[PDB]
Amino acid sequence: GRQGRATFQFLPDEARSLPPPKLTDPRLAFVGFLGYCSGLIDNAIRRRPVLLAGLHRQLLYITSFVFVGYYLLKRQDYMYAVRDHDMFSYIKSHXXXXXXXXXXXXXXXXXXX
Amino acid sequence: QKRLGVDLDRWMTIQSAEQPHGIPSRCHAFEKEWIECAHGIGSIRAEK
Amino acid sequence: LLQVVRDHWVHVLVPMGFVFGYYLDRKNDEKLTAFRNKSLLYKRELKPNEEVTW
Amino acid sequence: PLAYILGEKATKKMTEKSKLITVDGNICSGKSKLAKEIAEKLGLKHFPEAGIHYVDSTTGDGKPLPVQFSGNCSLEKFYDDPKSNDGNSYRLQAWLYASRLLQYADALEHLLSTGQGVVLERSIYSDFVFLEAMYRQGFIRKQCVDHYNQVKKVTICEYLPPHVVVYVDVPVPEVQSRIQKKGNPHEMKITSAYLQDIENAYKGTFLPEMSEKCEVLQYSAWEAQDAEKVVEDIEYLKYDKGPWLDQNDRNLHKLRMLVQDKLEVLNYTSIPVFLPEVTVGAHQSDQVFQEFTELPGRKYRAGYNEDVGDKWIW
Amino acid sequence: NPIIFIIILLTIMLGTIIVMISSHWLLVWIGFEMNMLAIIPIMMKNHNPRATEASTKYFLTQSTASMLLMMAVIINLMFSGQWTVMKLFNPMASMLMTMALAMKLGMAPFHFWVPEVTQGIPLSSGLILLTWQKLAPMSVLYQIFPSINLNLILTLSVLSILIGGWGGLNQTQLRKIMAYSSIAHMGWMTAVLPYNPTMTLLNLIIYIIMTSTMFTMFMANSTTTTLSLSHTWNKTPIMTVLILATLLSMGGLPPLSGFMPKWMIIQEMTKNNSIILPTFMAITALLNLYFYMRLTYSTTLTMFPSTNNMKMKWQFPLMKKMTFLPTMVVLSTMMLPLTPMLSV
Amino acid sequence: RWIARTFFDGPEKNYERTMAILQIEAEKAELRLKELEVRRLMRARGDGPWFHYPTIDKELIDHSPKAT
Amino acid sequence: SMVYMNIMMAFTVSLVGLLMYRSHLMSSLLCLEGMMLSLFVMAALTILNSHFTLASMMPIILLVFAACEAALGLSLLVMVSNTYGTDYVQNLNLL
Amino acid sequence: RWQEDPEPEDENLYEKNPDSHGYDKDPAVDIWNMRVVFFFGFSIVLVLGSTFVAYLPDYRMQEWARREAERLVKYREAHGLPIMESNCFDPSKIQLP
Amino acid sequence: LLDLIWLEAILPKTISLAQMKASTLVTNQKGLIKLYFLSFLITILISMILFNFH
Amino acid sequence: KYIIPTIMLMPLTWLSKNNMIWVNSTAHSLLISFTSLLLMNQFGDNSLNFSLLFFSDSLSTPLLILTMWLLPLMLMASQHHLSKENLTRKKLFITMLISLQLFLIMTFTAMELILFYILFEATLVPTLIIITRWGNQTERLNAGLYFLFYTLAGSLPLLVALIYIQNTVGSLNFLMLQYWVQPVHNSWSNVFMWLACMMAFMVKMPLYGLHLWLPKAHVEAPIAGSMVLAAVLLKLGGYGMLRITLILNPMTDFMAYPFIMLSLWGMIMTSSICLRQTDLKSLIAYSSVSHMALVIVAILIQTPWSYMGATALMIAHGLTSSMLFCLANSNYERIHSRTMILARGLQTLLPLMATWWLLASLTNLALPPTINLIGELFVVMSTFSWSNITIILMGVNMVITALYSLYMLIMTQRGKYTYHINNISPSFTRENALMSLHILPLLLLTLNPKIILGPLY
Amino acid sequence: AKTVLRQYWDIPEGTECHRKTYATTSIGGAAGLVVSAYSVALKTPTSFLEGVARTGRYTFTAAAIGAIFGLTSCISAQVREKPDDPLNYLIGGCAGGLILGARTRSYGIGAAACAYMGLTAALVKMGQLEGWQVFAEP
Amino acid sequence: KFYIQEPPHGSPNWLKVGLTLGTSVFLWIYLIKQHNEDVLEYKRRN
Repeated sequence: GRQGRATFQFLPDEARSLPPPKLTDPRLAFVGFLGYCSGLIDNAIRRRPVLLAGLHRQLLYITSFVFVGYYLLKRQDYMYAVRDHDMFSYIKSHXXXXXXXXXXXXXXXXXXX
Repeated sequence: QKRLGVDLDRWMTIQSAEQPHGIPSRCHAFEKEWIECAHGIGSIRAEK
Repeated sequence: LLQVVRDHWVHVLVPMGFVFGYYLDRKNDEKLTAFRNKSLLYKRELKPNEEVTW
Repeated sequence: PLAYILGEKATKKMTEKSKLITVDGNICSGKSKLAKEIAEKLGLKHFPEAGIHYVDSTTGDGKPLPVQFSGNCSLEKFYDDPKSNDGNSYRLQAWLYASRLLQYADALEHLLSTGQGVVLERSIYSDFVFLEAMYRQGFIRKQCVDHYNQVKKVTICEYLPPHVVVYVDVPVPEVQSRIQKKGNPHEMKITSAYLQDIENAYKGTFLPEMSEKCEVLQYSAWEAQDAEKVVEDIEYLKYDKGPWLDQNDRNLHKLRMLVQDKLEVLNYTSIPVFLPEVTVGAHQSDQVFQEFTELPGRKYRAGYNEDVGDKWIW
Repeated sequence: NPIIFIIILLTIMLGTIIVMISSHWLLVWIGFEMNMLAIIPIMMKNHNPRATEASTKYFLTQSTASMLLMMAVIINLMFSGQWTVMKLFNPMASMLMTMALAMKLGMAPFHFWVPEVTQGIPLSSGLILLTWQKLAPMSVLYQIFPSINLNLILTLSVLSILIGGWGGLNQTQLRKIMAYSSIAHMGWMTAVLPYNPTMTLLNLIIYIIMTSTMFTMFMANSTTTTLSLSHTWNKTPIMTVLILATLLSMGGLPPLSGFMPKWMIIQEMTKNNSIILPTFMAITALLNLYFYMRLTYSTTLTMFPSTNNMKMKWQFPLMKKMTFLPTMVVLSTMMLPLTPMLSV
Repeated sequence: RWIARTFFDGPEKNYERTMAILQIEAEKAELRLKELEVRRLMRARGDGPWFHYPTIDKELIDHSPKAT
Repeated sequence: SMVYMNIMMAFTVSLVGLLMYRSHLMSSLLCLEGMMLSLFVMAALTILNSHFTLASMMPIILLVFAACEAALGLSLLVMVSNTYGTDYVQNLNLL
Repeated sequence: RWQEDPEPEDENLYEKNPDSHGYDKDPAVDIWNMRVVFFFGFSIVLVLGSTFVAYLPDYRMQEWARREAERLVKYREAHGLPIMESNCFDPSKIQLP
Repeated sequence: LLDLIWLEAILPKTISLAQMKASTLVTNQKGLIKLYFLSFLITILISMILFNFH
Repeated sequence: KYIIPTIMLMPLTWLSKNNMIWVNSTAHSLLISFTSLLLMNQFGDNSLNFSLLFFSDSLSTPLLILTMWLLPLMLMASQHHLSKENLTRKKLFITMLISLQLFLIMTFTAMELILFYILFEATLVPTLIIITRWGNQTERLNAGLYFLFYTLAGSLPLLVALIYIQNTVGSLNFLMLQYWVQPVHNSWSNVFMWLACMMAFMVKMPLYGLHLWLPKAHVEAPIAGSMVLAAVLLKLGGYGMLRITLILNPMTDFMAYPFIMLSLWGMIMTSSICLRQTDLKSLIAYSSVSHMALVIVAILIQTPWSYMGATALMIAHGLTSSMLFCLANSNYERIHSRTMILARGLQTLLPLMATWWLLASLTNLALPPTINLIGELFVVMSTFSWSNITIILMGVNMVITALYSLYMLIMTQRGKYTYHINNISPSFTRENALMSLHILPLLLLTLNPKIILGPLY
Repeated sequence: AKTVLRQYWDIPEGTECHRKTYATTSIGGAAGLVVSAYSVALKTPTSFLEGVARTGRYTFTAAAIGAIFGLTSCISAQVREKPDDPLNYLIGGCAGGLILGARTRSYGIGAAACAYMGLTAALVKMGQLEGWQVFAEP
Repeated sequence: KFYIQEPPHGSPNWLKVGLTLGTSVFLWIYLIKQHNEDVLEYKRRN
């Protein structure tokens, strides 16, 4: 859950940079659509003709959301792995806490109608 | 701390730390037990 | 060739959009490859062709 | 506009031999137009008097907008013969006040950036004389005047300095003969009591204008049309202990930022209080706003537009 | 105002940095009072009778807030005597800690200043500096998440949404509605703090961005519902569509990313065998939506605010984050539901 | 038979498939139930590196003072 | 134990004195000085008895920030006496 | 009085001016829209579409089970003694007590 | 009786109650820093004695 | 394959020129509706899986095809309306109908309880804007406020219910995964667990109580009688009742027993009011309560016969009631007031429409088997196995269903129309097209509705 | 007080009636003082004359709400078997919520609150089971 | 129209236009090269 063996300064840990990063993911494309959407409504608030065909500062709007979104997804791929890693290590160390139950054909009540 | 102070020192907060010259704390010996007892997370969440 | 691009600029997008949906959802079959040849329900040892079920 | 820490600053290479000189109080006839045209030797820029077509002339593109699109059923010819039952009366005056607030905002912006002598033909501080004279006779409802005073209290207080030199013209009560002498069929056949009340209200309005520490000068009909007499009096008389004299760092910049954009200054002019005379209907205003969008003036942007310019897309 | 306005604004930015990057108890004490000296000049600005009354009402409530907070710091010397921000170590000091932070925030019992302070602020630039200011007491609450009693935090969170949900119904002032949504959202903030301290930081991210999108779109001058009414026809009709995306998102609606806090606050609480409290959260949240329900009718309808004066010149405001932030405020529920891990 | 080709997936698909989706679903459900079981234990007793509150100090001072 | 039964009591008495009013706004700021004075003594006794040596600088810093509030809030009080005649809690306009 | 609101609009053409039309504005586009592209979706999706609604999609083993049941009736009557039904799913499983 | 008046009434009751309880928080305490601070003394007294946490 | 052609319908309307618009929005949606009937009709032994859970599959959903069928049908009806308005707002409006249909594709395909719910509530926002704008009548805001007051106060209890179940038992997500189902032991804590799951679908599926949500939305119509078809889709949008009762709680249905009884008077007393009322749209609005009450009676019995009748009735009502709103649209566009007494007289002015009036009114009754008889008859035969006394209550409803159709006919058969100078032109080519494209799919489902009433059939 | 609320879950375990009614008035009277404490801060005209009257209208009524709810709980305990039922104390909440329209002569506000107070007080007696907790730690 | 009465913007900037088109490409190169470095890092670590 909470942070234990992790410190601040530089958002990814770099020591645990083993997992592969997101390459051409559908999650990157949707933020890329939002980067395009931010480059559509800027010509709506500041009065500029045609949201699709206007000024080409939209390339900055696409790149910025992709750039920030890539490192944000890199933080997502890191933190979900660490949370899973500390969960698996807790079961392997204690063993007594997590109990296993197998093979059962227990009788249950049957409902009418 | 919400944001940690890495590669910089600005602490000097806890008792029985680095003395101004050599002057001791009134409860210096007792924190030599307390800090050494609770340096790990074992007695931080449970405190037993 | 010259008039068709200006008049039917939007008319091509929707059927081509269906092709994009036809291709993207087809590519999801490689993500679900666990027990493709395994699991006894329609499992058979194929020899002339590799991976019968997609 | 925002970053003025560098070379561009208020009162830098300005506010020396350059002052706002308002030529106002022409009673009824166009007498102020002759005096303002004559005062072009000392003053660099002389703005014409604001009317119905001024709002489209400024900020737009040369030619004025049609009568249906610019001001909803608003005309100067309707006020020439003012009548009851769903007429103009007040809504033309509210449009006239909005145009005079717009020209003063442009003139003050023209004064702060590049210091020049600006001559104005009837300012904001002369508008209530033009309204109250119409109120004395049965033309405007009592509630509309109080609506005007609510706009008066907000819009004026935004501008910290009023004027430097205010010119006062008091003509004879036989000024209607001079109006008949001028070639104007619309301006003729106006009420003589209305013009007499306009001169009577101006006498009680010139006293607080002179007491507001601004240099007020009175002129007669014989003294009028003199290029040498008017210019020598403007140079000799110096403005002392006035509200115009303010701090360049704090007071002048906040004034310049508020006058930089036309929409920011006119934001206070639009009042939320509902009035039957001030056009409330949205159903016909929806098509009227759509007709303005259909018009090939601005419609698309602040500057560049399709079938008007646009050298590059980016 | 030249550089001095930016320097004062930078010291609020620096002030919260002292609160964020800290270990000492007197260090955060300075960080709060660094803001107290720096918000007041922006509270004044335009030399108003309302600005003088708001700043005095703001100070006398928040100066007492800090001195109540310093009492909790001194009791932390009376018992234990450790000056590290981790735990209060007292059942008495924890009471005087949470209630002092409740004074600076818009929590239930100390809420009376919030609407009257927001009314007295001269410009939209000063209105941000209350929504951004609430990051400073929230940052301390994240540090001292244990040793604080449920009976005097959760009661203050439940009551705040109740009084927030009834506190904007008899109000038409646009500043007053935003001030009571502040009181409403603070109930959703502190309710998470016992049931995992995480997501409280993300609740800030959603709230601060969504509130900043409002006032940057309120750069076209409007103080009342009737003044924001004359905007559909006299002003641009596309601007009413983009404010609609921010009005509806502040209330609990799933197609918009303002449901993303109401996603996890209920989810984390239901994990810990509590169902009767999250029911009370969601039902009272509809009263918070109800303010925006009547406020959407100012933009969706005609409502007849025509006005004879028509603007021909195009509006030129600041609009610094008025384009980038509403795109994230409208849609992020489909984009980043895994952002819980990235933030905390 | 013509409708079966280039318009139908077939009975072999969604039988070999869907069971693959269930295999991921079983892993997603069991580990989420394990996560609810682990957090119920780790919050109650401070044993693992989950929901652990920060301590005061690891090392502050050890040098010889002028004490009594 | 002995002294702390009075200086904590003086803090709670001043806590009542702040929130209780008889129309005078000057008396509230005067009590804010007393609040910092009571916090000064309570901090002094905790640091001086348990020989900290390092923490002795902290109430000196607290004394600086005591006067920071009790001047900038006092300057706003003067602005009330500029807009209005005399300073009163009853004399307000906000709703 | 509103001085702006009174402007009513009542114009229903239908037959007056276009003579033969489905909708107003541009008669040449109207024939191509109201009578052509509406009717192509009326022809393909309803007539060529009807050969997919019930006409040969096999559909959840409705005709498959007929060939399956017929061979199982003759099998369990000639060789077996019970008539295709006796006990469901559980032949001598784990008891309740 | 039923479909318009009585079967509706149940939730218009909660609408009327929410609009009536709105006045007890908005319109209540007209100005005065005295009135706002006097209520703060009570909230501390409730937390100390009534909703007791030591 | 149903993701990103409806999303590709979004830039189509914006990019197309002002002369076109309506020609592109309809033609590039009819071929999309052809592909739904081409691919989704295939089934194996049980439920399939088209893809990983973003949009899942079909188990008993030919109701998805109906929404794809109404994908161009709403654009057909709103042709005389929105003809005098702004061209930019026309592009804004069609996208809002597309967005409704976008989430409607998602809700029927996705076999989740968590992803389904948030997109079930994502249909609420576009409808709110569609109702509160372009509303021809005054006090349309009450139709907007109560739309989100009745629904959200009942549906937000799903968040405290659904997350509670997955915290205890595995996860709801995949549904076909959810066969870890433990029988509910009937405890006082489980009382509100059942109620919160049901009350969310007691609002959109109108009972006798909490039913005022529906007629206010129809009387204060979104657009004349054109966008009412989307509100018909919201009625059948409460199909989660088929999934919740089956999976989440099969043992404890003792609390279902009072809710059938509450909906039993939501059959007779909801049909009694629908006899005297003046508004022609309200005479469809209150009749739509009774026909959708049939499903609420059916589902809570949980017998295999009721599911066959219910799934048929969801498709039956979606094409019959919506067709009746198109008849109400054709009368409102000429007279501009929906008074039944005023608009009186067919055949004298509208000869061909009178036959379409019959093929739409009589379908409320049990005609030669279309889908309505097949829908109703299985439910009535299911209620007898529940209890023998039901047909005495159900038989009264069969009498007033004739008092639905014939009363709509007789009040239009009376040849007078003395005051009416308008309604001179009979019907447009697109006007009669609405009458055909609604009734001919019902006429084609007379032959073999095997791929309509299919929860394991 | 927390000590008085913990006493409330020990008296109905037996059959004590005369001390159960006093235990409910001590909660209702104190809670009546809480609601009335805010009403003093709402500008009371003539101090210690109508301010005492403002306390007298709230504290007496709220204690009487607790008194009837206390008494009807004992009547429902003696008559009919099975002591632990949600329906048993539902009538107690209805009778206790009946005198909300006794403060002012209206008989409509109290009648509307009769169903609301009757259901909410029943939920408290439903909250004796493990499946209902207002505040939680883990 | 021909942008009469002094136009505020004609857009021949090349200072802001050169940087917006410039830095975007600088962002493109910085993201791909680190992605190529991370692709080599993922193979080397595992």
